[PDB]
Amino acid sequence: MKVISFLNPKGGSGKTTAVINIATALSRSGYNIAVVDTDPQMSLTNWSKAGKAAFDVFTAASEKDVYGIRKDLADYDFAIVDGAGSLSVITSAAVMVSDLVIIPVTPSPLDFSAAGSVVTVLEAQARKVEARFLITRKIEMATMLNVLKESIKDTGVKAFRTAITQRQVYVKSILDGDSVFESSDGAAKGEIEILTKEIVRIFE
Amino acid sequence: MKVISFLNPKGGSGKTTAVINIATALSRSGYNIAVVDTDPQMSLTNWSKAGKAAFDVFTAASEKDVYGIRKDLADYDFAIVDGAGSLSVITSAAVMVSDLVIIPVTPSPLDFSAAGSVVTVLEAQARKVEARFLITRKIEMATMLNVLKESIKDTGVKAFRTAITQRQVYVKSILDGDSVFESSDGAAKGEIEILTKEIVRIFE
Ligand SMILES: Nc1ncnc2c1ncn2[C@@H]1O[C@H](COP(=O)(O)OP(=O)(O)CP(=O)(O)O)[C@@H](O)[C@H]1O
Ligand SMILES: Nc1ncnc2c1ncn2[C@@H]1O[C@H](COP(=O)(O)OP(=O)(O)CP(=O)(O)O)[C@@H](O)[C@H]1O
Repeated sequence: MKVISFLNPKGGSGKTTAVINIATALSRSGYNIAVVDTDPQMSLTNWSKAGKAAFDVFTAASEKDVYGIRKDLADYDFAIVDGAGSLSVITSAAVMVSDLVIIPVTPSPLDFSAAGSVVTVLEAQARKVEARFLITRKIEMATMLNVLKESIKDTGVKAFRTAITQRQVYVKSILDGDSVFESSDGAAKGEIEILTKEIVRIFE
Repeated sequence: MKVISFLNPKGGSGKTTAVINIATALSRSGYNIAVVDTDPQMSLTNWSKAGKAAFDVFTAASEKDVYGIRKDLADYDFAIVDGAGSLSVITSAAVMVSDLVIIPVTPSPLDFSAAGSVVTVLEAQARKVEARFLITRKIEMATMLNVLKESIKDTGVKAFRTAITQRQVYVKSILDGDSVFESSDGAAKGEIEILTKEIVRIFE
């Protein structure tokens, strides 16, 4: 029972949009996924209300839940946790039971200076728990992506080769009540799949 | 001493990017602005470290500050407050001393379902304190903007005629250490100015 947690307090990063599409992909590979929504506004949970999501959704009300992900969601292969926006007993909650931690970040000057808090929480664990960086909403602004890329290594943690581009299908898809794998955009699906491939590799 | 507060817990909305460019505009009209940074990571405060911002920056450490905006920043015409990401004693803090409240929102399916919490806090005030909605990062996805527009009125509060478009100059400009009024993009500046005109009108 491996646990993947997408953490990063700075909102408008990509956690939920990432969690949906990525787990959706993991489901399409035979894995019995179980996404846990912790956001106080159950954003992902609402989106799941529309149509039957490829994965099973669980709404955790308090830290007392994020901690049982091990004993409760034991029947599932993966247990993806959609972090909230506030570093309370939730960010440290995930890291404590998770087996892998993804930090979604945007190519912004200060939208990344909020991830560092997470990287520090991981330290407290080392048993050590795996962790990588996820470049989301990647816009093609050369000069800054480099700024992001650089400041990412100074954290010690590495980031997946692939980065989710800031495409339209990601916003529209969620609006409807489904992922991008429910569209005709091969590009969007592409990266998601190659990224999901990397995620599974991490467990080798 | 009129106070304008940009509130909205859901991050990645536009508060800081809005506060910079808008106050920057207010400064370019003779107004003695004073922006208050409350974000725990002082994002706007950092950006201000680069070059001399058109306005004066103040870093408030705790709720004990947001409350003195009246007695402290009395010499200034306007006192713009850049809200944080967590609805604690900060969101209710602003509304309690502010004279006008701007709620930045993005054309996302659930990135707006976080503003409502704010609208409820205003109720508690009614003396009543003015409030409007700000459409930021406006992307041209017809179908959803309408979804946003509609769900905005059901809140009772109206939104400025003008909406900040999701332009590149806004991200790059901040990266450098200045607003858009420090570029050659007439479009970006445009809306900001017309929006700033509306903001001042609210005080008639
Ligand atoms: N890959 C992508 N391409 C384009 N837009 C994206 C995107 N990922 C996220 N967005 C947009 O960014 C905004 C916030 O994204 P998202 O909901 O993923 O953030 P979070 O802040 O991760 C959510 P939550 O707090 O519920 O976990 C929305 O307006 C969404 O449409
Ligand atoms: N008008 C606009 N056009 C294009 N990108 C914008 C934008 N307004 C904001 N952004 C982008 O959105 C992200 C978050 O914006 P911003 O920092 O304004 O959010 P906040 O969440 O308002 C910040 P803070 O929490 O510090 O108050 C950044 O990656 C930024 O470049």
